[PDB]
Amino acid sequence: QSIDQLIKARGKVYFGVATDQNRLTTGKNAAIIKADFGMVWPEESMQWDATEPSQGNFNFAGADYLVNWAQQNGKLIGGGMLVWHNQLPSWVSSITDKNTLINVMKNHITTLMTRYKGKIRAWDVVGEAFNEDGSLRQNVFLNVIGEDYIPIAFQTARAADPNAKLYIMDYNLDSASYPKTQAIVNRVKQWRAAGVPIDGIGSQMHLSAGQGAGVLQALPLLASAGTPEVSILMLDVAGASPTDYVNVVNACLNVQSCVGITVFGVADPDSWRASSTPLLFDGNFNPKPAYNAIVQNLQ
Ligand SMILES: O=[N+]([O-])c1ccc2nn[nH]c2c1
Repeated sequence: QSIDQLIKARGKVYFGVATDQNRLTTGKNAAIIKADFGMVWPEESMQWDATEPSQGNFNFAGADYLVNWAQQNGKLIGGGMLVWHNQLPSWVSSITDKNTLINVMKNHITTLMTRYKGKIRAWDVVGEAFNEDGSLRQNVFLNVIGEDYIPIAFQTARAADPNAKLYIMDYNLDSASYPKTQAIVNRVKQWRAAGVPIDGIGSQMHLSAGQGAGVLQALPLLASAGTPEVSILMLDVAGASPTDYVNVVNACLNVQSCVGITVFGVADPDSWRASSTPLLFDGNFNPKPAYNAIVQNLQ
């Protein structure tokens, strides 16, 4: 049974998965995604280094493959990450003046988003912008541009494709008592009051065993920022306990603005922490207890 179809039957938009050309051409990834997931995200093919390895010199080989594959197979598409400190070429991080970095950032956002205008459900515009204590992370954008990089990024994104849901996302937002969770909510409320078009908060959810329960109160906290949507992204869970996965699903079901859940890959061996068996399919591409528990929970 398809957890995407089942979550849609509960009124959500999708159950999604991160993938890319290199996954889709091998193993059983394509077959599983066709059957069981309703949205795909590019693991790497829309990151900054993949799409703009030198200034103004873009490439969309991997991104085009995924977008066209999704269209061929009736899947929704998310894109990202437009602005964050990971997967950032040295030519960007070496910029030390505000206006150059603004222009480079705007050009990057606009070029990526306009290529697939109208076809992308959501873009992760800004990622991992917060420190653990809730202050803003001093990535190159914050240090060189200042706080206005986040307003600028979202306003540029809205102009490039007004149909796309624009997301800020971060990790370690899995407890309502954690300062980072409280800080992103306070800052997003104030940014939206300032007119920044932040449509969504995405929770980049890398759980250790037992942390699913905390999401029950963390996700409603994130939703109190007043964004139209929240989502769970890059989900994986050390040990893949049915309990942890079911708690995460229940949290999204309980939050009316939660549109869906994306897991960070199909099969355990391909995970960045494969040996913690943190995904929903095992090394034989067979559904794991956690998958079956999600099915039963959604039925
Ligand atoms: O949710 N995701 O699995 C996911 C994967 C890659 C991304 N790059 N930007 N945002 C992303 C989300």
